[PDB]
Amino acid sequence: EVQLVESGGGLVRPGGSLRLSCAASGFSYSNHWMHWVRQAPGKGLVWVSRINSDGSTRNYADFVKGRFTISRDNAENTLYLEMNSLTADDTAVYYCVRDGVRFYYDSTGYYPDSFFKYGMDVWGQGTTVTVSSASTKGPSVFPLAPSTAALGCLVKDYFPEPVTVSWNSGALTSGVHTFPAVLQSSGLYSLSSVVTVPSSSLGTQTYICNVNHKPSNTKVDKRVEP
Amino acid sequence: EVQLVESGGGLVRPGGSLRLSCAASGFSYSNHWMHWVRQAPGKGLVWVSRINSDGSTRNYADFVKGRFTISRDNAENTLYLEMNSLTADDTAVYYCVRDGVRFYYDSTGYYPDSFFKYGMDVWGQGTTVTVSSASTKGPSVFPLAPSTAALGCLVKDYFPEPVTVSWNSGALTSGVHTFPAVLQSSGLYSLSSVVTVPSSSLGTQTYICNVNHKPSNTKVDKRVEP
Amino acid sequence: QSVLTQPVSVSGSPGQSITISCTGTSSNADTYNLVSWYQQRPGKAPKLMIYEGTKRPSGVSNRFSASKSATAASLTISGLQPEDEADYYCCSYATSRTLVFGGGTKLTVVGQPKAAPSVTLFPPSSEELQANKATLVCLISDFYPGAVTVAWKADSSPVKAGVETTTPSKQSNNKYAASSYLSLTPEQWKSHRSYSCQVTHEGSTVEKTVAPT
Amino acid sequence: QSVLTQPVSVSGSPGQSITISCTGTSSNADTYNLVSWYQQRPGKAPKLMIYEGTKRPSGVSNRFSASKSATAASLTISGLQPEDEADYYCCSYATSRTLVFGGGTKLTVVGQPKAAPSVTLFPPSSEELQANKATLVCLISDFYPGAVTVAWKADSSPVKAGVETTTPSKQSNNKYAASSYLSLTPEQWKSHRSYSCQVTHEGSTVEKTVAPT
Amino acid sequence: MRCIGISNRDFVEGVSWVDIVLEHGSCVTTMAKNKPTLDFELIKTEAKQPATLRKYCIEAKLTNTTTESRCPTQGEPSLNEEQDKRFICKHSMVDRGWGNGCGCFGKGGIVTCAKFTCKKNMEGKIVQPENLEYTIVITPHSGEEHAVGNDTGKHGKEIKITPQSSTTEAELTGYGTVTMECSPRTGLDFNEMVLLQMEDKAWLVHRQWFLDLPLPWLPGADTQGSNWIQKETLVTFKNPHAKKQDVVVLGSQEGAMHTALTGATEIQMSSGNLLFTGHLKCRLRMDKLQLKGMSYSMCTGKFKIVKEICETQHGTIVIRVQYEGDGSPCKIPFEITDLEKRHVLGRLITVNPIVTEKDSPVNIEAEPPFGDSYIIVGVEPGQLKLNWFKK
Amino acid sequence: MRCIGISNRDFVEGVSWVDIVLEHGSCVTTMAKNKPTLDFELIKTEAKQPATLRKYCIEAKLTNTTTESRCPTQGEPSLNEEQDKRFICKHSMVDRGWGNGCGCFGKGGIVTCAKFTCKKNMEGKIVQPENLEYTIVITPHSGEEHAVGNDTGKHGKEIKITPQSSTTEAELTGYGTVTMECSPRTGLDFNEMVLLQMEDKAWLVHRQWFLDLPLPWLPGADTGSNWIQKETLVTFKNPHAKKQDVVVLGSQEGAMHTALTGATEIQMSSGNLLFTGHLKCRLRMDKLQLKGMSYSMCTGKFKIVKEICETQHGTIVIRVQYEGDGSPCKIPFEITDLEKRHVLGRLITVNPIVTEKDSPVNIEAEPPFGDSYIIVGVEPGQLKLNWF
Ligand SMILES: *[C@@H]1O[C@H](CO[C@@H]2O[C@@H](C)[C@@H](O)[C@@H](O)[C@@H]2O)[C@@H](O[C@@H]2O[C@H](CO)[C@@H](O[C@@H]3O[C@H](CO[C@H]4O[C@H](CO)[C@@H](O)[C@H](O)[C@@H]4O)[C@@H](O)[C@H](O[C@H]4O[C@H](CO)[C@@H](O)[C@H](O)[C@@H]4O)[C@@H]3O)[C@H](O)[C@H]2NC(C)=O)[C@H](O)[C@H]1NC(C)=O
Ligand SMILES: *[C@@H]1O[C@H](CO[C@@H]2O[C@@H](C)[C@@H](O)[C@@H](O)[C@@H]2O)[C@@H](O[C@@H]2O[C@H](CO)[C@@H](O[C@@H]3O[C@H](CO[C@H]4O[C@H](CO)[C@@H](O)[C@H](O)[C@@H]4O)[C@@H](O)[C@H](O[C@H]4O[C@H](CO)[C@@H](O)[C@H](O)[C@@H]4O)[C@@H]3O)[C@H](O)[C@H]2NC(C)=O)[C@H](O)[C@H]1NC(C)=O
Ligand SMILES: *[C@@H]1O[C@H](CO)[C@@H](O)[C@H](O)[C@H]1NC(C)=O
Repeated sequence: EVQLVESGGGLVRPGGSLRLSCAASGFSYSNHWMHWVRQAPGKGLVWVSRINSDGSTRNYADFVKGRFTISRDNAENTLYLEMNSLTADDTAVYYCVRDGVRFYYDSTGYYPDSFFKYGMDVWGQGTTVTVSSASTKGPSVFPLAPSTAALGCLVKDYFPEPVTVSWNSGALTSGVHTFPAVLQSSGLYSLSSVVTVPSSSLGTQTYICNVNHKPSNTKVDKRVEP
Repeated sequence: EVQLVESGGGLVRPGGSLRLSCAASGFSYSNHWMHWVRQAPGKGLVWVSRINSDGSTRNYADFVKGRFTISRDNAENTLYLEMNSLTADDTAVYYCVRDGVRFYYDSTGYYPDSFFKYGMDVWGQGTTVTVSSASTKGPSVFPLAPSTAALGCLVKDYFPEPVTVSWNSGALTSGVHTFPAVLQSSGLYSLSSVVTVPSSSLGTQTYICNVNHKPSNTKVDKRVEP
Repeated sequence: QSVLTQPVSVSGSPGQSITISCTGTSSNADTYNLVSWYQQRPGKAPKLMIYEGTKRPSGVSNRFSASKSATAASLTISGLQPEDEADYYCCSYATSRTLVFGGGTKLTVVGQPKAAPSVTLFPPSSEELQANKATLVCLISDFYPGAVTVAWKADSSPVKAGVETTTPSKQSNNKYAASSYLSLTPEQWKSHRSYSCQVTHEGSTVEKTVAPT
Repeated sequence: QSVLTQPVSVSGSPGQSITISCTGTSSNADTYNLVSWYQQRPGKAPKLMIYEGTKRPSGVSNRFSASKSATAASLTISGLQPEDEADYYCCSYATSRTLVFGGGTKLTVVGQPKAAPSVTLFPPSSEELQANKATLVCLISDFYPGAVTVAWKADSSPVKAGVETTTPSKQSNNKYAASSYLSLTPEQWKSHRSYSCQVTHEGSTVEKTVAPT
Repeated sequence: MRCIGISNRDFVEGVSWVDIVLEHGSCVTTMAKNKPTLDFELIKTEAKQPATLRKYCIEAKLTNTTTESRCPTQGEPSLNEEQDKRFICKHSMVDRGWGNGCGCFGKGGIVTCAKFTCKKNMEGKIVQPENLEYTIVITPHSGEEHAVGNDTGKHGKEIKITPQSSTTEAELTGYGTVTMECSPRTGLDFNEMVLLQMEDKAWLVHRQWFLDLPLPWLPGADTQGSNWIQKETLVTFKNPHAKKQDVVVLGSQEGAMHTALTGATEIQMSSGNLLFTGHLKCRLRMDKLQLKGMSYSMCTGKFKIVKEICETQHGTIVIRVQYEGDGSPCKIPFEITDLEKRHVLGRLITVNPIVTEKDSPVNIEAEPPFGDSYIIVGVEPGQLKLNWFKK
Repeated sequence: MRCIGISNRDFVEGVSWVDIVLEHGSCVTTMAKNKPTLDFELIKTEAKQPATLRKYCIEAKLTNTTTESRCPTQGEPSLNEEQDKRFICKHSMVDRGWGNGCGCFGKGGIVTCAKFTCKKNMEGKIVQPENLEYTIVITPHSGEEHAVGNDTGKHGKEIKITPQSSTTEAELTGYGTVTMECSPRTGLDFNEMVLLQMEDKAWLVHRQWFLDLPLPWLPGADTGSNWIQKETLVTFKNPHAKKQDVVVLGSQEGAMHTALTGATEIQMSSGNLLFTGHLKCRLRMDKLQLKGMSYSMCTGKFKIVKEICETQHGTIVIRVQYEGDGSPCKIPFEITDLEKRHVLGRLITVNPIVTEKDSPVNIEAEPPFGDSYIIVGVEPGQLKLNWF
């Protein structure tokens, strides 16, 4: 019907630059306003920028003090976002978005009237931008000793995703919850895995967590005792 | 006397730019030819560029297809080297150098006569330029099992320098040799540490290498067995 | 200037009608006249639900309606369905040239009874301390709906530096779990009498405290 | 154009007179008339030793003299002392406007008896292979003088891709050690019958070989 | 309906055939008895076969500066660059001696070469009048709900014409064909004129004048060429005291050219398309045009006023109304009479307003009379009665 | 000895005071009976207290373009950039209507703003005549081995003068003092002229003409970002009432050069000038003295370290080294006919003396036309050289 496909997302070093590029199809691209919106992982939508038909009006959010430049190529049905001086605050998925409603009022898509009626009715799938500074690392695993009881393993400072965790070589599955990883300010990931077991078993049953990080081809088996 | 002090060397990303700046004092700078010379770590001297008194004549080596521009400011007694499109082949120490002998023949230092008598008699201490592509990284340590006998530990892919290695928490010092690191094409360093021990001890005495990489706050204790 | 705020979470039962508010600071009637609403299901791209404060685009279910005043904008979903469980965002103009989104509202469709979180706080492991590092691990489990807020404290002083918290995720039993991390140096950990993890769920707060000693 | 080549190494005894040659390709009498010589001690900046083919600047010891011919230029050191154990470079014009250095000559002053290197070749560790990597480690120790050359071979085929070798460094016993690395993929390592490390010292060669199987 | 809202709009009525004049930023509305009202606009003008005559450098850059000198009696110096056509070289003499690196005292030859690189240029293009393609957009007054001033043109038939292929039949979906026999009336005749194209500006200048410009040029034959002729015109060699030779650029001639091009016919430009000052005089035959649905009945139901009446810059009014009755497709009854409903007064612009779908409203444009008027749309009962004022 | 090798060299001789004329690229060699021969050269001219009158932009750039429009009857649009003095803004009217995002049909106000950035400028400097500092280098003919044509001047006493402080005594180490009473002889007077400085070029132009240039400028006080008269290089185009465009009028560098043809050009170098005006000085040598006139003649033999060369003015320069003993001592020098009957050439480097045996001496002399004999030292081993 109507679609938008973004490209150019990936790993970038702090202070680095990247160019995002969106391909539009199924509508009169040259007559529509276009926007860039972003979303940090697991967080909310954040409006980034917009450009009119001509390109004579290009607006940016306050957090982009001048570091990103939006642009477009009407005949190529393409939208661009040039990004410089990237920091950890900018890691996010970036979505290419069409303002289809404004087309209904100003079919030229040129005039930058104040507070004009708008609507972001078409969205791309988004491209992931990760601004970090590491490449491969096996994790450091630390025990979270019991204090029913909950015990676990903390898997600190690995990159990239993913890490898998089992317990007792897969023998312990009831009550196991392996948590989504967090990305830290260091650019490394950490996650935790927990199992809730009867407190009465704490003296008798051995509990060992088996952490596998395939990208670094690292495996660690950590025993967790009170 | 007379000395030359270079500045501006440091870490630069591939494709990046850097400006080297050399301060000259104590001799009639404006009348001397000046050169830039470089030296890759552990390798030989490579002539880079020269500039005359006026700056009307600026010559460059074949490997700098136009990427570096030499310049000077006589009243500020300063020499510059503007570098663009840097690659791993350019990692090196850069030396600021005076041609003092030509001064004895052409006191103006202007005329670019073909094959004129020259002599690089004054050298700076050099500024280190490292064109690389990691930010911080702890090493991966692998055992080099014995096959007297020599055994060791290989410390792969860390950045920056330095790494320290001890054996048996500092108890094994006789016969220990920790080798200078190599810089690889990846931009990461590796080194090895070896100890020569009596072959009769290989079955009995445990040997453990303790690798410390302070820049990444990493410590690894690797057991080395036959 | 203008900043749009929404409720962190809203919990409704099937068949019920829920309303999500979008309020603004330094805003006026034009802000709300131009408010648009977007639905984002987990792992999916946003979808336009409302524009021009109250107009519903074609294709959007007639169960979605919207209202606006000079002080707030609201989205109403009548006949709540399990497929409506999602994050909802409001959007309007921040200035004559720039747009801004609200913080988002996680709308929960209640299939199961509300469950308060269980909280476990782990101190740094001796092993990690030997590595000249310290991480406090705050485990939140078995809560529903899947919206919590987390506050950390050093003694009685709220702490935000170094805190990283995951988005709640469904457990094997369909309730939610989330994790929060406070990263410290051993000297930092040891410099205070205690640390606390505060979990707020459905207006109630559970705080667990651990001490270096 | 013009390219200047020097011997890789020259070994002399105290009191002796050694000569280092600098020969050129696409060169002529003017190239050598303009040859300059530079001394670089380990970790120190270069020092001008000779200019204009044969002129010695003031301050440079009178034990250093130079000669030039129509096909080469030479530096001669009379009465070798332990204090002159540097790398020596020749320099001249590559074109009418541009200069070029020689590859350098490492001059060793024999202070202690010559010692042939001991060579240990380690294969990739099982741990590294599990990391989808492979590194051959060639350990060179207890040699004097402190000049060696290293060649790697895959089966019988000389290999230069992926080879990285350290500059020899003094051991605790005043003899020298150096290390050489061959970086491979596990598939590369496993694709050949054997690998070899060849160490050349004072005109003799020691080659160690290891095999994947 | 595309013309609605543009100030430079013309209302041409044919006494079957009609001569109209199209230019950029001007729309023409044509009307004829029992013929559909049509909107014409010149959307784009293009020169498709322009022969580059000469390319001039207006801003240049000297790089890769190289110098060679020789001691007295050692001959003339030489650089290979002197045989490279991208380099500008000059030989001179300097004072040489002991204090200047020569064993003897005299005039040593010097030679300085630099790479001439153009940063900004001007192109002169010769364009044949018959190769000027025009793109006209014909939008019928179909009343469609969005047809009003819609630039997209999903409503008007685009057609391209040239001064030779002056006659074209254009089919309008539901109205038949319209014959157009056009003719160019440019300000100046393209014979002996050169379209001096620089950046986003353009001009028409005398051929001999163009060729006589003292600037470096590249012939039309060598385009993308590097052997700039007359480099001397922007490069100067200075050796005033016979001590050193310096090569200096003469500085961008862009503004100088603009000043020289004051008394010239300026043309607007856009990456090989032109917004041209001239006009296109066409003749249009509507004998094959037909009112769509001339055999339809009157709408019986009542009409609702979806959008407030607005006045255009030329006094006409546009009313968008929606049909609530039954019967569609049906003819909309429309009339503008006095306050006493005695006689029809204003004129209809959107002749024969018809309904296509009840949901889709219709846009009717009419010329109301001066003063108080009555806009009657529909029929009793619920016949819409709106009073309008016209100062 | 610095003058040796420069073609524009003058040989001025004065009976027992002597008037000389110094200009750039001209050296003057002065000689006087029983007085040392001196070499004078104007090495640099500098305008030191120039008050910038006005700075003009000759090449500008427009960036950060921003536009706002309003619908008819919705008032005048406004942007904050209109209050930023680095921005050039303009209000216009466009045709608005249903097809253009307005509920009714009419003229909607538009406003376009762009950031004016100068890429190339011109500075006008006012220079006071008395503040034009000249740097003259006086190099005595001391014969030192490398003194000959050495631009460094590490042997020549530098002296700075101004049209007012015309009279200066300069002490020459080993020769005493020389009094210089100079005067300016410029081409134009600095009164009502402005030194239009651009890049490496410079000119002298009429003040009123300078002020009448239609270009953006910055006053001497703001040397700043609030360029005045930005309109002179910026143009707003809205021909069809549909859209407003902002366009730069293009670099005026070459236009200025063309305008500056009938003006006195001056060469420039980062605030120094290579002025075409001649400095007329008067030089008094009553306090000058030949160093070492009481020393005795050298007894040993001399060696010829460097091949005799002829200068552009027929004079010859001979570098000789003393091998004998006695230093410091006077070199015996003569240039006679082939038969040694009568001395013919003149000495330029009067009283050539040796200071150290190792350091050779440079003697410059005017040989006579034809065959001559250059006799340096005294028998035995007295050097006998033949000249053409
Ligand atoms: C200039 O002309 C534009 C196109 O001109 C066409 O010409 C006529 C002859 C027809 O071919 C017609 O297709 C065009 O008008 C014109 O653009 C068109 O504008 C309409 C909006 O009026 C576009 O959207 C359509 O409307 C609904 C909105 O529904 C709400 O509003 C209506 C009333 O307008 C109510 O009845 C409803 O209850 C709602 O409250 C859109 O949602 C929908 O578009 C999307 O629909 C689904 C959603 O999943 C997708 O599959 C589609 O791809 C769309 O994403 C309707 O289509 C219409 O799409 C658009 N046409 C084109 C081709 O873009 C423009 O408005 C005119 N402007 C001016 C100033 O004159
Ligand atoms: C133009 O004038 C230049 C400076 O003029 C000086 O001014 C007066 C006031 C005095 O200071 C006097 O020294 C000068 O007249 C002049 O530059 C000078 O040139 C000499 C070279 O002739 C420089 O170098 C010195 O010579 C030795 C070379 O020794 C070899 O050759 C000599 C014979 O020439 C033999 O006797 C020896 O056995 C050698 O075979 C240099 O090596 C040395 O400079 C360096 O010495 C050590 C090295 O570690 C360092 O500590 C120093 O700092 C130097 O790096 C001697 O100094 C002399 O340095 C230089 N002076 C200055 C101030 O630069 C120039 O030659 C004249 N040229 C022309 C064309 O007129
Ligand atoms: C707009 O101004 C900012 C602030 O100086 C600058 O960083 C940015 O580059 C400017 N925009 C463009 C397109 O240059």
